[PDB]
Amino acid sequence: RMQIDEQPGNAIGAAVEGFDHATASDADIDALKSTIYTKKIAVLKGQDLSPQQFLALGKRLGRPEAYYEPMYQHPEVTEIFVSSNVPENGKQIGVPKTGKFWHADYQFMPDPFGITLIYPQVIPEKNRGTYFIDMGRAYDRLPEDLKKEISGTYCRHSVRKYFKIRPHDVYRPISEIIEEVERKTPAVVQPTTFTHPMTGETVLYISEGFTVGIEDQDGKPLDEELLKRLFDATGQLDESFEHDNIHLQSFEQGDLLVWDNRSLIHRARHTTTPEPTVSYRVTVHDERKLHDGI
Amino acid sequence: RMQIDEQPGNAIGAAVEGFDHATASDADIDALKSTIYTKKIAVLKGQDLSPQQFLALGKRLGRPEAYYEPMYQHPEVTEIFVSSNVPENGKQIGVPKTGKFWHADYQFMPDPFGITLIYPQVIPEKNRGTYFIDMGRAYDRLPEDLKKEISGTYCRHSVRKYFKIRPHDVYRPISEIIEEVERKTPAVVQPTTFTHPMTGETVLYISEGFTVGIEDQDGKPLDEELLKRLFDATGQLDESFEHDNIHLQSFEQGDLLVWDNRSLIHRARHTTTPEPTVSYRVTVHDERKLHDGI
Ligand SMILES: C[C@H](CC(=O)O)N[C@H](O)C(=O)O
Ligand SMILES: C[C@H](CC(=O)O)N[C@H](O)C(=O)O
Ligand SMILES: [Fe+2]
Ligand SMILES: [Fe+2]
Repeated sequence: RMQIDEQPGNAIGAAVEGFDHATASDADIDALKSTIYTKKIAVLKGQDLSPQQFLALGKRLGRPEAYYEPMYQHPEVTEIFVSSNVPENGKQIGVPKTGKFWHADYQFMPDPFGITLIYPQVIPEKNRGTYFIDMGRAYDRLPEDLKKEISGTYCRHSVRKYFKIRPHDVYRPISEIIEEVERKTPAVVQPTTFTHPMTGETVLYISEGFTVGIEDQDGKPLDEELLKRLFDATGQLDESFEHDNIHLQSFEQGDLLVWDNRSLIHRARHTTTPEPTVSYRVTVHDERKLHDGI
Repeated sequence: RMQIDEQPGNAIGAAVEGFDHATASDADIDALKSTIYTKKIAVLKGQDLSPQQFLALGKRLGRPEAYYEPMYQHPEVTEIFVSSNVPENGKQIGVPKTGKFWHADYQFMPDPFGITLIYPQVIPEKNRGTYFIDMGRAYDRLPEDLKKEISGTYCRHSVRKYFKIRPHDVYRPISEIIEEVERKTPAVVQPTTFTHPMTGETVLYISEGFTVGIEDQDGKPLDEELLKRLFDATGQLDESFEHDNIHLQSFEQGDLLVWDNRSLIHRARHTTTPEPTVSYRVTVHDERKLHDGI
């Protein structure tokens, strides 16, 4: 039966032993969620699930949403997003090498979900794991002059930099794809900071991957140097990943990571050698919107 | 033996009967070239050539250059550019539906060639042919206030709007392809008008497909409205193709079109129904650069 072992103090993370999604109680689920919101990353140990079972687990936490671009979808379970460089029967399943940039999931969408679940299937032996930054904690550690500068500002977020070419795009003019991206997923505006609706923390909601501009309360665009200074101060421009804000989360076979997609940004690791790597993802809406202004 | 029948007066075009590239004399070649430079489009009749023979024909006119992106190249004759929606043994040969925008060939490159050759292989029965505008004649017919406005200006030309996605681009982030385009083929600058080095005509060297900006002699960028007014006045924004400058060039099996790639812009026709369409192209440098300032 479910036992949660939280990292001590303000250290990030929690290990969850004995969890079985099909027989966990309501109270088990609420406590797991409480751990996600407070410790940001919960690592479920010893999970051996089929794709259908992984979805059922995610459904225990909230309402799953399928990724809007179908080439990412698992062929049997639409709601599973697949990152994979391992062909199955010669077919490309999902998309290779996803998320190799700092971001929060669906940050470029009007209605981001609160919880992301990763179930690694094939794990590389070398550059293994995912980097994370707690942007609530990163906000708190900002120089107080930077905190005042971004007071009352809004940021615009867009998928335009990392949108991946799809198979049916081959031979099409590049400008036609760029236009389609801007039509289907126009840039969305959020307050630069917001109150986490479960914990009350102030979250700095920006990422190098998706945040493309910042403006003041009157709508006046601000020099993008302000964004670059915020990326720099929070650790997102440190290509050595030694910055104090950066947490490297590793995992072993059977681990399943569940994390706070409001508070955290993350980034896949780049591998210097070609290794098989397959991960399944489910993304779920919980009982509140991203912040209570949505 | 070669007989050239020129359209009368200032009407565009010439029919060339009895031409065989392997036994044509030097004088035949010089006269064909003279017809290209003065009548802009020469239609060689009754040509039945293999890919190797088509290249040899082009070599009679000048130095062929292979297209810089290899996916366009014929699998046996590298110097042949292939536009095709007809698979050969299940393989895509060349690129489907090329050139569906106003342009001059290689206008986005530092050193454009003077002569383009098209050898249609599979010809649609419906929307057949290629549109052309003589930009020397289009310059002459400009309102004289527009002629003064563009005096001494330079234009920048770029492939960035119609660069076609390549097979190995699938699953790559769109921004990485955009960056590669700007690195390999940065925008090139030309005088807005130049003197045709064979005929002495003044050519207005712009196209809706490739011309992305205009600036004065001091390098000061000008409102892009000036380019839009030049496109409008020369017939490039008329989506009905009824404008006085536009010439529709049709062809039948065995026709081979050779044209003045300094003076002319052109545009493939859009088909409303899916029909097989295959064309081979060779592009050749003649005895002068695009203009004598290169
Ligand atoms: C662009 C990214 C996919 C990718 O990196 O290929 N989407 C995010 O994963 C998301 O859920 O917001
Ligand atoms: C972009 C275009 C190819 C295409 O339309 O796919 N290149 C031109 O044909 C040229 O030779 O300048
Ligand atoms: Fe992600
Ligand atoms: Fe062309």
